[PDB]
Amino acid sequence: TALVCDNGSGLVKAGFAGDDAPRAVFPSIVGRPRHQGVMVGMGQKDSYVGDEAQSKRGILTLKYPIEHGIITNWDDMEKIWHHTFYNELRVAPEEHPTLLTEAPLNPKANREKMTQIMFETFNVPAMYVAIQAVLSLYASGRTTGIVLDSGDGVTHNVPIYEGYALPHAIMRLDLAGRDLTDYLMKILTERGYSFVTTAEREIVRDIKEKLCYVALDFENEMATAASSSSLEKSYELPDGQVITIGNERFRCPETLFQPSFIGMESAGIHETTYNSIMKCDIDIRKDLYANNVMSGGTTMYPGIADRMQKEITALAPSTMKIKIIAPPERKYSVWIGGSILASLSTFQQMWITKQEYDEAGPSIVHRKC
Amino acid sequence: TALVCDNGSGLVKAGFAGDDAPRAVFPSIVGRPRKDSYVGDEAQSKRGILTLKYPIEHGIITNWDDMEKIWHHTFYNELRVAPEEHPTLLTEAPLNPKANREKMTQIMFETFNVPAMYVAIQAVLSLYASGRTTGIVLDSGDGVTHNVPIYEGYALPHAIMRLDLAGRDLTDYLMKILTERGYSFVTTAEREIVRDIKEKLCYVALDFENEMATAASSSSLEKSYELPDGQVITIGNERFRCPETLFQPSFIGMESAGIHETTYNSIMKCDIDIRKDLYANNVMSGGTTMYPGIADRMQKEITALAPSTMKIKIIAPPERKYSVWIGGSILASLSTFQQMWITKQEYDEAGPSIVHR
Amino acid sequence: TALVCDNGSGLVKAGFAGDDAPRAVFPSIVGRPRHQGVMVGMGQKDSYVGDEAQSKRGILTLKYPIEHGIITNWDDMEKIWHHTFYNELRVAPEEHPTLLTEAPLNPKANREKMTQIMFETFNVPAMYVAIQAVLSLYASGRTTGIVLDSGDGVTHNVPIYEGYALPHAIMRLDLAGRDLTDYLMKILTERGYSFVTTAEREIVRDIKEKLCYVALDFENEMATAASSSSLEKSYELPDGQVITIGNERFRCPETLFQPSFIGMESAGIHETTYNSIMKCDIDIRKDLYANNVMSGGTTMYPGIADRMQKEITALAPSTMKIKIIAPPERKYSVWIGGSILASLSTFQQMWITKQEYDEAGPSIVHRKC
Amino acid sequence: TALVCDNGSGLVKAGFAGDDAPRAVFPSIVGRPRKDSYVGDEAQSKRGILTLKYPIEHGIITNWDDMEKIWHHTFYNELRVAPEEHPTLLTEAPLNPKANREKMTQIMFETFNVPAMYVAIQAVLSLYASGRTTGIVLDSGDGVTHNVPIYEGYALPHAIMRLDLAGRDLTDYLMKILTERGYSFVTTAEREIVRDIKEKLCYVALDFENEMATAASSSSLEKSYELPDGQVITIGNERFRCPETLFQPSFIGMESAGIHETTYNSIMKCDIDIRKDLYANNVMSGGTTMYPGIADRMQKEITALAPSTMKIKIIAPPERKYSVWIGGSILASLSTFQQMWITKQEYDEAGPSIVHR
Ligand SMILES: Nc1ncnc2c1ncn2[C@@H]1O[C@H](COP(=O)(O)OP(=O)(O)O)[C@@H](O)[C@H]1O
Ligand SMILES: Nc1ncnc2c1ncn2[C@@H]1O[C@H](COP(=O)(O)OP(=O)(O)O)[C@@H](O)[C@H]1O
Ligand SMILES: Nc1ncnc2c1ncn2[C@@H]1O[C@H](COP(=O)(O)OP(=O)(O)O)[C@@H](O)[C@H]1O
Ligand SMILES: Nc1ncnc2c1ncn2[C@@H]1O[C@H](COP(=O)(O)OP(=O)(O)O)[C@@H](O)[C@H]1O
Ligand SMILES: [Mg+2]
Ligand SMILES: [Mg+2]
Ligand SMILES: [Mg+2]
Ligand SMILES: [Mg+2]
Repeated sequence: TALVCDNGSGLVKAGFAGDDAPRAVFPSIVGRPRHQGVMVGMGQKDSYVGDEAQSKRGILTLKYPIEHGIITNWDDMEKIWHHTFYNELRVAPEEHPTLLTEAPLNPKANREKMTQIMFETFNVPAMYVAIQAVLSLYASGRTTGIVLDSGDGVTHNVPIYEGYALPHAIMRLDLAGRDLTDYLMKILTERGYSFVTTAEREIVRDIKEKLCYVALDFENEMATAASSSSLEKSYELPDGQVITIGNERFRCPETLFQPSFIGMESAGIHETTYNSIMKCDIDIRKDLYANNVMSGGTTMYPGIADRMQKEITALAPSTMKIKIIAPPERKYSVWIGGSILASLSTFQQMWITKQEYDEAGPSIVHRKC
Repeated sequence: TALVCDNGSGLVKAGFAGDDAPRAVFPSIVGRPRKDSYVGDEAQSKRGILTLKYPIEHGIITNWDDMEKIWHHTFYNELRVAPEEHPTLLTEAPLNPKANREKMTQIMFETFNVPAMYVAIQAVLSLYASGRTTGIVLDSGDGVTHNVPIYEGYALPHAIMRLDLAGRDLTDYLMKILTERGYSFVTTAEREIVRDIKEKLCYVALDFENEMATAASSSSLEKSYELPDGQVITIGNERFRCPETLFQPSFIGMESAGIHETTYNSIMKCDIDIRKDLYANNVMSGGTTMYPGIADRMQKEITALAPSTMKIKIIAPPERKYSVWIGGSILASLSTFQQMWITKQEYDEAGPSIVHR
Repeated sequence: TALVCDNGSGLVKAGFAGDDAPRAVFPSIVGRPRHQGVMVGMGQKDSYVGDEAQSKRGILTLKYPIEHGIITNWDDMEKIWHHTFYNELRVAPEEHPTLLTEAPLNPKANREKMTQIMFETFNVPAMYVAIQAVLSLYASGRTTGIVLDSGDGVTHNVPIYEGYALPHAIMRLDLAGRDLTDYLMKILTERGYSFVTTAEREIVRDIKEKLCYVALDFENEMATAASSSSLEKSYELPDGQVITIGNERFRCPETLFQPSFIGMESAGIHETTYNSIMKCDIDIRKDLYANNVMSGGTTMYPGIADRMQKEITALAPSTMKIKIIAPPERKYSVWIGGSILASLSTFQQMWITKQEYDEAGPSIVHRKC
Repeated sequence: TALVCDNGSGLVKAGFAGDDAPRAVFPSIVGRPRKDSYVGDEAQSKRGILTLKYPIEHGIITNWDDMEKIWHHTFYNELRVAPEEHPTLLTEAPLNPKANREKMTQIMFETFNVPAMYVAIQAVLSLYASGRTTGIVLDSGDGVTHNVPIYEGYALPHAIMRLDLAGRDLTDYLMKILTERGYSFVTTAEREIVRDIKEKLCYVALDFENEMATAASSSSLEKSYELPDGQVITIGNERFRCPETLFQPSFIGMESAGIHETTYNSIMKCDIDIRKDLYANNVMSGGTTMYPGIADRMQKEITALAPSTMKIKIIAPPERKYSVWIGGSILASLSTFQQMWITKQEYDEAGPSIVHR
């Protein structure tokens, strides 16, 4: 079969084409010890990749090799791919073609270097690089719609009509889940809790998933929060301490709709989606309005579907119908579409073979993909 | 085999790798006239004409001329063992200067010419003896009381505590509270009796206020001890008040916090992700922690400090007095450690800097 | 003397009739603070207009009041007109009339609202609105020709023969310098440079004017860039960082000749020029061929005149001779023509007096101007 | 005249506007018995019978019962002035919650009944002292360290950094490295002696590596300090190791980067059109930035991280220990500021929300 690896900014999802769920889902971090070793002959590792780092994170400096959807550390990225191909999938990469994903509007050297590593280090026989937003449309089983893919470093919109993509209407916002974690780390010190280290960033990310939510009306909710203590929630720290947050629950996800909280000048995701639709042709805006697909993990906040529907409804004309498609499996929608695409007879002639790479070099990926 | 020696503040242990107990342990003291030099139990006698000083006091050497005398005594006179024929494993102290370890490597490689050398932290060896990997070691000896937290074999030097209350000050404090009973123990010949009476009839009470009331209302807690000259004395509340100084250092006028507060402070200075594993592994070391009920007392004290959800376990092995030497004997016998010995050739090629491992 | 004002989409040019150069030229932006003031007193204002907004653009949200030759915000436009009359020209509009310009095929409310403001807010004694393309012919001293005024929001062609304008052959293209700046903004992301805020858009605009140029043959130039790095130029940002672009230099201006780069169905400027000539009478097509008066800021790219000459020649019969008239001062040809027109004794009857407006309302801009 | 307050993490400075130095400077410590409470140096004198806890230890009040005692101790005892006649100007740390600044207005107008007041940011007042409106302020103090970028009077709260390493942590590290030489600095009385050693003998080396080699090979860097008991102690390389924790926070087990990289990171998080002006205006303030050579060291470190074409200028006025108070003293006396006092009449007609005016 063919591997379908979705190397995101926050998580790595590997598996085999033709399945329905990823086989390996682990954080994309590499940790190194920051203290000195004292015990004798313990076999203490100098680098931890994946779930090993998350279990020993109290004595490590966790670092993401991918930031904002761009691979900045290439020595660390080869370690993560080695962990995926050997310690997680337990396969020989020389026998399976690999399908990779990449966010739109990325540097041309980010995609070229992936081709060089896959073809010269792991010696795969074929490969292909796909766009994450296109793959999210395969999972939903539709050919017309606009995909809002919010992950850990990139929030991009891609409008597709009858299988045709419009590159001029593609947006890309660099506000995503990691920026929400950092913002929540800052608004927590107002209550007294100080989270600083990279290890404690993972703790705050845990608080964000369990408690944070999106309010339908931000102004009304803020008045309710201060009026009574009916919104406070208690979270227990790993060391037994109990912290309480009352209004930081809905202020952190509000950065998506009000990017001025983190000092950004760009508009919210609700306005960015409307802008992308208006850039398309007038005769295709009606179908794009009713087909709003959301993928990625950052689109999993409770109430984000109801909030997004209400905001776009005000901007759009009253005659038009607005529908937001939020499947419960939208976290793994990019991978599922990759498995569907890689399991198609027509796609079998679109792989980049080793022979083509041996004549045109790593620059063939732009012409083919 | 190898030679395992413990550089204790008051007692120096010696032996071979493989034994279940040190062969020769002596209260190492140096003596100089005020017959050229005296060291060990011999220097205890005729001490009036000798200069008795503590070399290792506060767990740091501070005197290299006296230190070489102790090592000379513990090999030629205590074991009848030639140092140049067998490797020697020494024990360092937590938070020790690199130059302090630097000189220790040079001294035996030149004066004694030992074939192989290795030095280990005393708190680490106490953790090795229990066979554990993660835990905070309360090493209470004769001069110092350390709190060394270790996680996955990675010590945290910024969270290592240090206290100056130990067994030596407990014995001296016992004298200051035994004079009001009519007994006079100024003379050093009677110091050993006070130390002996401390190791026999001293226990730590769970509730200090309740124990004080019991010892006064009724004579049930009173016990009798016979002095060597033939006189029998009875000690009342002194049985538990003297060990209470560890938890209440203000008894001897000190300002520092007790061992229960010192342990909690060291835990809170560690990373939040490793505090849970340190709560469940509280290892004991040294002979100052052989007071009955000390393990039960500190479990209650730390519990009131730690969060209610956290689980507290106090590990107090019955051989905690010799834990450091036992851990050294176990470590020197493992095949993994066999390749970590610092050979003489490595020292010659590089210098004293090899020991920085 | 009578004031002449050239209200452009990106630049404002003002001066007096009779002079040869505009008195004061400044960007047409109105920036407002987005951060929080913390210092006591200070010269902090509510809105900065013109150069004072370009100098403080780091902490302001720049907003162009005119887009695509249409005034969107009618309150920020009054600020710019007030800035021009009182702060830049330092004259009282009460004492002399003003000459205004407008793009062809514009909304009828654009002319009416401009007339109402001048006669009431500033109470000018008279006013007149002149077509920019007509004025550009005055500066060249010609009565027959076809103009290619390419500004910042609108590109248009107006054929004139012996002082007679042909309304049916008048063209208008909504592709201009601002769209080229946005296109260059997107294609700089392929090298890793991310410009997002409105302040950083001005930085990109400076790169376009200093580095971008027009290639004689697009296919030949593309191969040269890949063959060797003999077309790379470095640019120093205000931060001090050095950026390098070698292939984007001749691709951004190519959007004018190939509008499909930004996803548009319209033809290129060379094809639009040919279409305008064809719709005119056959007898006068010979004169228009050799009188291609090129003007506007966007037409200042090096080699654009040669490229237009080669393109039109291929479409035109070999017998006809194609001549491109590109004066070195074409950046202000619209203003210079207005200076010449307002200095004519025959033009004094064409002014719209205040008495006429009071008895006819703001609609008088159509019956005479 | 109007009073000026400089509420700090470890030292408060009060006085009157128009002067050149604070009239009264005392520590911000309130201690309860372990005669209701003791504030300032009086609590430090009776430390043995009081629990010394700081309301501010990290810039934020977080204790509103102790500051009704510290403010009371300042006006009624330190300055000997009834607060109900002069308006007071209090300062607050950057990134302060809107509720914290709202609570000061509530306390002042009711508990103290001051005739109008004002709350200003500490970083802003440090810029007023140097007569600037554009720059980035490194306000290193006793409990926290901030990097506050200001451009033409408009702050950038999204780029304000915060480091919890300050002078208090440097004194503790100096205490630890002094034990390696055998000096026993344990009690809080000896901490004040250690504080005086740091303030008179510790400096910042231009480069750490070459100074280490020079110190280890010569005694020219050694300096002798005379203890209050007449003892003479000597410090060698420890002089430039205590302040080096500012640039290498890993010395005390902290993960964050030094003050040189924190400032550069703060600059790079601002708009690209304002970074050139922030590079040339680096204003230092606070007590901890008084080390000899910190300004020269900071310029060298930021220069490497910045592009070559840029120009870096560190602006350290000689009296930067009281820059925050001096800025408040200058600001209150100006006739322009006389119109922006938060008059008590406003606080009566409306709520305490007018503190955001
Ligand atoms: N239930 C949830 N609520 C809020 N955020 C979530 C939730 N689940 C995941 N996330 C966020 O999604 C991010 C990664 O999700 P995902 O899109 O699956 O990976 P990637 O971003 O690598 O594509 C994480 O950083 C996490 O903060
Ligand atoms: N059973 C005991 N009860 C109380 N104290 C003891 C007991 N045994 C030894 N001690 C004291 O503990 C002190 C510390 O000795 P030890 O724990 O062997 O290590 P070190 O000599 O290195 O400090 C000795 O000075 C001794 O007086
Ligand atoms: N030398 C140049 N090269 C390329 N483009 C330029 C040059 N000079 C100006 N431009 C662009 O031309 C645009 C139009 O300017 P201009 O026609 O002078 O006034 P307006 O903006 O009113 O049309 C400007 O937005 C500017 O970006
Ligand atoms: N000359 C000096 N050298 C080094 N540190 C100093 C010096 N003077 C004062 N300090 C430190 O500054 C700290 C207090 O600084 P300051 O900013 O005035 O008050 P606070 O930080 O408490 O608001 C003290 O803890 C002291 O250690
Ligand atoms: Mg994704
Ligand atoms: Mg010991
Ligand atoms: Mg124009
Ligand atoms: Mg301060």
